[PDB]
Formats: sequence, structure tokens, C-alpha cells
Amino acid sequence: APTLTARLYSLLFRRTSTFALTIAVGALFFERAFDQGADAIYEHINQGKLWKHIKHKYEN
Amino acid sequence: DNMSIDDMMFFLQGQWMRLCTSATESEVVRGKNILRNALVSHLDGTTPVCEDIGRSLLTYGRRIPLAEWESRIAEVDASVVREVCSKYFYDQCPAVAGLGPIEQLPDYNRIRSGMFWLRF
Amino acid sequence: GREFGHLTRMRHVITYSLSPFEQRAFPHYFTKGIPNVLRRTRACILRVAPPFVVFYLVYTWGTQEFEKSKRKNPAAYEN
Amino acid sequence: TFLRWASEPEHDHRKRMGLKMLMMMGLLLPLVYAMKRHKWSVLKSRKLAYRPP
Amino acid sequence: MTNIRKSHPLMKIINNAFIDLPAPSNISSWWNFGSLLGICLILQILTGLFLAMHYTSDTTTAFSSVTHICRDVNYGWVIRYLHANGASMFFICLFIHVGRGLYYGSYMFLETWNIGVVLLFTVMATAFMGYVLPWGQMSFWGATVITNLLSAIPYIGTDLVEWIWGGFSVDKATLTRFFAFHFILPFIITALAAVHLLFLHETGSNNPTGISSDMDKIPFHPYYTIKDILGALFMMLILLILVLFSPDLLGDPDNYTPANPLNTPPHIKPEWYFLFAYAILRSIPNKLGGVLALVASILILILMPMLHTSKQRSMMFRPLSQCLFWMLVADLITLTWIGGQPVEHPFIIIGQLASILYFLIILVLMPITSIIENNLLKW
Amino acid sequence: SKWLEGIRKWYYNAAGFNKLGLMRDDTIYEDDDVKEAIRRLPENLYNDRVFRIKRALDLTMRQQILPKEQWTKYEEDKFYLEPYLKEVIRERKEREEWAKK
Amino acid sequence: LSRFLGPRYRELARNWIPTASMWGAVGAVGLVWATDWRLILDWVPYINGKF
Ligand code: HEM
Ligand code: HEM
Repeated sequence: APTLTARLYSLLFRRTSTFALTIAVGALFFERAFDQGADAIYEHINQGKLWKHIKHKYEN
Repeated sequence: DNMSIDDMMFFLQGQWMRLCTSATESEVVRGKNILRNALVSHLDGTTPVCEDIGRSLLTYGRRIPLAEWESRIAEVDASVVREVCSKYFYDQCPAVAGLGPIEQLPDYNRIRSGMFWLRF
Repeated sequence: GREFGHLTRMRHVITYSLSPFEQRAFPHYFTKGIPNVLRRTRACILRVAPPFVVFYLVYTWGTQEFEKSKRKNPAAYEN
Repeated sequence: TFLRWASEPEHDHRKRMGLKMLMMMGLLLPLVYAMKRHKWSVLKSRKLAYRPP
Repeated sequence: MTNIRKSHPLMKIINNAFIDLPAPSNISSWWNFGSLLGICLILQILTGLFLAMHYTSDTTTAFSSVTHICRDVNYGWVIRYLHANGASMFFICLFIHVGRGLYYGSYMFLETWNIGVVLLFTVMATAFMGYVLPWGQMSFWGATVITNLLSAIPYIGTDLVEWIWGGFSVDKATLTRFFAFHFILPFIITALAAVHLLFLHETGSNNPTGISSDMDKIPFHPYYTIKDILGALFMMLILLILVLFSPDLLGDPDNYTPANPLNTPPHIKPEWYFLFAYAILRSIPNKLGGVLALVASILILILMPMLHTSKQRSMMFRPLSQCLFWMLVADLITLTWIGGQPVEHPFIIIGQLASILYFLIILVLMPITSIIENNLLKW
Repeated sequence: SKWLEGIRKWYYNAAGFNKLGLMRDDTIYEDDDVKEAIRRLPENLYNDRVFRIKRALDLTMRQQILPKEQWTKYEEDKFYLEPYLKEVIRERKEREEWAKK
Repeated sequence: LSRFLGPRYRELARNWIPTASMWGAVGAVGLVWATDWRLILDWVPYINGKF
């Protein structure tokens, strides 16, 4: 009964080509996810100050 | 020689990886023929034949007949060789023993790195 | 010139090593590492700290003395 | 506050980039350290024995 | 067949340099500061190249160009503060490397040490000329004072100063010259660093214990490569902390005012890396004496190999020498602090005593102490 | 003498080459005279010196010190290289003196 | 300095002093010529015409 990690190795990490493709796709998705999450964190920490948080009052 | 260890290790690991990744039919036929000749030539004379009988009974539980060996050899193809070599030789940690002027022998990290190809 | 083959002559020195994949990256990292760090700090501190302690004393003395120098002297305006 | 914005108009963007770099470093530094340890474990666990004749 | 890494000429050089280079197994994290310096140099070159795409060397447009980079070039502030704080990190790594060389006896590699001293001089010149480029008040007046120091040279000082100035005082000509020199010098620094690494590879690398490590050499590619990458990551962490949280921590606020040649700033102090030399200069009352002392401060590294008297290369096994070395480091911090502080009653005497102690520690106390240690070891 | 021996022993313990298993001559700087002296050493002493140095470099690699029972004692430290180094320096002094006149 | 204090080196200094003095003159003339040092050049008769 292979574990998750062994499964990951035998599926994607064994040959460098699949490794690199995994790295690229993970890179794209991680970039998206980290950007979203960090932006959420920064906005929450600075909630009420950012122009995006107050533009509605002065817009329209 | 003391100054040729690194080169020979590089070539040996290169051959291992070449068999693992891009073995060809012709060399497979050569290997099968060599194996057939070794099997038939070794089992010549009462002493080697008796040795094979005893060792085969102890290990295989049966003396595999030469015809069975020939059939199993004939089943071998380039795909089979690549599969088995990838299973046993590729990205596997090796065991190394050195004796004498072995300073040029690559450090174990380099030896393990040689066991896989970044191209493949 | 300096290549692995002919660096030096050594005899009868046997070295046993383990594959990275067979051994843990962080073995006893805190159970052994923290005592070792404490030992290293103990060995070094007597030699290292005192010069910086003297520097801190000098710095505090200089800052305080400058602040006193800028301060007014009552005797100058006694008359 | 307006004068501070004038002097440093990239202030909020600088803070955002600083947060992102802090998180990315907090991720990477342990991982690169782990890679270094994995490569160095062969030497760290190396046992040398002198066996003179 | 042959391995291309070992047979192709460019690949052969690269291999012998940073792939199969026999490196000692026990070099500490103090041996990553050299690679950190190389990374800093490459980073400074790239960042300065991107800055120069928007920098103009005319006095009418210098400060306006810097403001244009800061506010209008996309991500211009990142590049600019990366350069400014990377210079400080550069000098941090330079000082740490010099300290490592003193402590572990790396100065015994005469050729590498002397090339390193030349690199130090060139890097300090590059930093000074670069600081003039923003053309703030600090740039102008610090340039005036530092260049005016050269006038103390007898019989040729005035002519040499006016030649460097390009005129009667610091002005547009000087700014343009400093831009050209600050551009060209880093590449000379790279060439000198290549010669530096060549001389180093000729004799190998000294280990912390100070004993020859030919028995225990390990390849550079599978170990120190990842170790240096890690050091680069840590250095980048520190640098990005500076860039993205305290971008003006190490810079004087006055440099954000346009240079006024008719009014001086309240305080005229050079950058922090030059502060110890500035304090030494101020210590000596005579101008020529001050200039000579400032030169000797750096040139003493040339005499350091001659001063070596211990039978042991490294200070790891010499406790008293370690006490002297840390006294010297504390003295350097003291000199930097005094050079920061204004010239007044408390600071003057501390600076004079600190400079005297610096020269004494390097010249007299350390060799005598090493001789005493040799006697103690019965050597 | 006892006072001098006491201060020498204090310095010996203050220096860490005993902690790493090295002897005093193991820590000498390898100048040309020292290189010739090492070259002239008998095989047993050369191999022992090489192993002690390698073990010390290994210990410093992991920032560890040898167990206190294995520390080299001040009394048992033997200056193996010193006779050979003295002979080499004597030969060098003779050559320099001949060169002088 | 200890090695280079003997009869032979004192002879060797005497042999190379005329050469060292000659090269020093070459440096002295070259510096004056390159810099057009008017202090020294005024004494020389023909070159004095420059100024
Ligand atoms: C070791 C390499 C270098 C060092 C130590 C160095 C040092 C400095 C320093 C301290 C400043 C002042 C920055 C400020 O006041 O904000 C500066 C500015 C500058 N340097 Fe460099 N520099 C280096 C390389 C270069 C290179 C290679 C170039 C161009 C190819 C360059 C171009 C500039 C420019 C355009 C500025 C103006 C930035 C500003 O106004 O803030 N520098 N340099
Ligand atoms: C931009 C400035 C410099 C660069 C790029 C540079 C580069 C390097 C590099 C890559 C190394 C090998 C790595 C290491 O040993 O840590 C090294 C070592 C060394 N450098 Fe520097 N260096 C610089 C400044 C200096 C200075 C200012 C000095 C002396 C005053 C110096 C003297 C030495 C010495 C003696 C070594 C040998 C260290 C050893 O063998 O352990 N370098 N340098």
C-alpha cells in the first residue's frame, strides 16, 4: 500500500520531465493562490484605509 | 588508475542510464545471445552441471531446464530491458565500496546524482 | 594542478557514509542542537563580550557627557 | 499624512510587497535549509575510522 | 569519449572554478560572505544598469531624474532602494570578509589578499562617486569635503583637486565625471575579482582550523553550491527587509533636498561605511596627517601578513589574539559611531584614543601577543 | 618552573586543539620548513598526524568537540615534528649563512 | 633583513648602485619631460624656449 508521497514520486517525481511540468503548473497555481491570499491578508490588516475600501464613498 | 576513477564511474553510470532510458533492439539481441552462450557454456562438464543441479534445487526449488531459460531469454525485448533497468537502476541509491587510491572517487552525493538524468 | 587525484597521500583511513535518502535531514535538531549552541556560546562569550561591554560603557558615557556639555552652567550667569 | 504620501507615494505598495516577501521567505528559507541538510547529511553522519596495520 | 564538463574549454574553466573545486569540508558560514559579495556585485551591476536607463548626469536634471525614477518609472523605487541598500550590504560583507581573513590567517595568501585590498579601494571609490550622483545636499557637500582632503598633498594638491573637480569647485563637470567613473569601475572590480579567485584557486581555501585540509576536501558542486544558495537567500532576506520596510534607515534625510552650493546642511557626514575612516581623519589635527592616516587605515592590511608572528595561522587556537581581535572590532564600531557624532569635547578624545588603539592593536599588541602565545606553547 | 608550567597548562587548556584531539605540532602553520619537516616524518607519525587532522576537521565541520576523556592531556602531548623542524631550520640557516659570505 | 646582511650583499649593492642611479635619472628626466615641470626645465638651455 503505497503512501501519498510514494505515489507522488512514482507518478510525477521519477522522471525529470514530469517533475518540471509539475513544478511549472504548481508555480502558476501557487502564484495565483498566494497572490489572492496575501492580498486578502494585507487588505484585512489595513481594512478601512485602502482607497479600494473607500472609493465607493467618493465614486459615482 | 588513481586519476581515472571519476571518468570510469561517469561512463558506467551513463551506460546504466542509457539502458534504463533509451535501450535499443540490437544491443538487446546481442545481450540475449551472450546470455544464451554463457548459460550453455557454463553447464558443461560433470562438476558445473552438478553444481547447477544442487544450487538450483536449493534456490529455485527446481533445476530450470535450458529450454525454459531459452524461452525466458527470448521473451526479453528492449521494452522489457528498459522497464527492469528503470525499476532497479534509475534514481536508486547505490552502495559503493572503494579500496586503494580512491581519492578521485566521486563523493556519494555525486554518485547518487549520476543515477538519474536531468534530461529524462 | 590542484585536482582530487593528487592532492595528498593518506593511508589506512576508512570512512563510512550513508545515503541522504536513508537518513533524516534534522536528526535530534533541538535535543542536541540547543545544548551544542549553549556550549559554543559559553566557550566564546568570555572572549567576545567584554570588548563590546566596554564599547557600550564608552558610548553611554560619551552620550551623557555631550548632553551635559550642551546644558547650561548656572555659575556663568551668577553676576 | 498627505505630506508623507507625497514623499513616499509607494508606501502602501511597499508594505504589500514586504508582507508578500516575508511570507515567501518564511516559506523558502526552511525549505532551502532542508535541501542543504539533505545534501550535507552524508558528511554530517560520516564516520571515519583509522585502521593502521 | 570525454565528459564535456571536463573537456570543453569554457566548461573546463567553469568546472574547475565552481563544480569540481576541492573545497575544505569545515569552512564555516563566514566563508559564504565572499559568494555573497559576488552576488551583491552582480545585483548592483544589474540594478545600476536599470537605474542608468533613467538617470541623467546634468546638474539641472540629476535630482529631478532621481525623483522621476522614484515616482514615475514602474517599480523604480524598488530598483533605487535596492541599489542604495545593496551598497550598504556590500560594505557589510566586505568588512566581514576582511575580518574573516584577519581572524583565520587568510592573509597568508599574499596575492589574493593584496588583490582584495585593491578591490576594497576600488569599491570604496565606486561608492563615494555613486553617492554624489543623486546630487542632494549630502552628495554635494560630502564630495566637496572628501575631494578637498586631497589638497593637503604637498605641491600638487591644488592642481590634482582642481583636475578631479574639472573646475574650481564641485559642479556639473564633476557630476558627469563621477557618473562615468561609477559606471566603468564595477567592471574593473569584476575583472579584479576574477584575478582574485584565480590566485585563491592556486592555493586553495583556508579552513577555520588553519591546518591544511587536503585530506578532507569535498567537491564544491554537491555541498557548497547549496550552502551558498542558502546564504544568498538569507542575504536577500536582510536586503529586502531594508528595501521594503526601512528604505531610508541607512541614508541621511538631507540627501532628499536639492544641492545648494551656498548653504551647507546642519551636519556634513559621509556614508556609514566611510565613517570609521572619517573619524580617523578627524582625529589627526594636521590635514596632511589626517589624509595619510586615512590611507594607512586601509593600507595596513598590506602590512598584516608581515606582522604575523604566531606559529599558528588561525586565531581559533589563540585566545589572547581573539581578545585583541574583538577589541579591534569594537574599536571599529567605536570609530564609526564617533565619525557619526559631531566634533565636540567628549567625542574628540574618544576618537583620538580609538584611532591610536586601532593602529596599536594592528601593529604592536597583536604581534607581541602572538610571540607570547608561542612562548606559552613552548614553540 | 611550577608557576611557568601552570600558566603554560592554562594556555594549553585555553587553546582548543586538545579538545579536537590534535597535538601541538598538528596545529603548526605549513610553511616551507614545516612542509619539508612533514615530508621527512616516518610513515607511522605521518599517518597518525593525517588522521588526527582529518578527525579534527570533521569535528569542526559539525561544530562538535571530542569527549572530555579523549582530550589530549598537556603532559602526554608529544612534539613529534619539533626535532625535524629544528633540523630543517638549521640546514636553512647554514645555507643562508653560506650565501651571506 | 637578517638574511640580506653580509659581505656578498654589500658587494651586490655596490654592483647595482650605478644601474639604480642611472634608472633613477631616467625616472627623473621622464617625470620632468612628461609633466613639463617648469622648475627643472628652466635651467635646461634649449628647452627653456618653451616658456
Ligand atoms: C559595487 C557596485 C556599486 C556600489 C557600491 C554603488 C553605490 C552607490 C550608492 C551608495 C549610491 C547612492 C544611492 C542613493 O543615494 O540613493 C549609488 C547611486 C547610483 N548608482 Fe551606484 N553603485 C554601484 C554600482 C553601480 C553601477 C554598476 C551603476 C550603473 C551601471 C550604478 C549607477 C548608479 C545610479 C544611476 C545611481 C543613482 C541612484 C540614485 O540617485 O538614488 N551604480 N550607487
Ligand atoms: C567586491 C569585493 C570582493 C569580492 C567579490 C571577493 C570575492 C571573494 C570570493 C568569491 C572568495 C571565495 C569565497 C570565500 O573565501 O569566502 C574570496 C575569498 C577571499 N577574499 Fe575576497 N572578495 C572581495 C573583497 C575582498 C577584500 C576587501 C579582501 C581583503 C582585504 C579580500 C580577500 C580575500 C581573501 C584573503 C580570501 C581567502 C579566504 C579564504 O581562503 O578563506 N577579498 N573573495
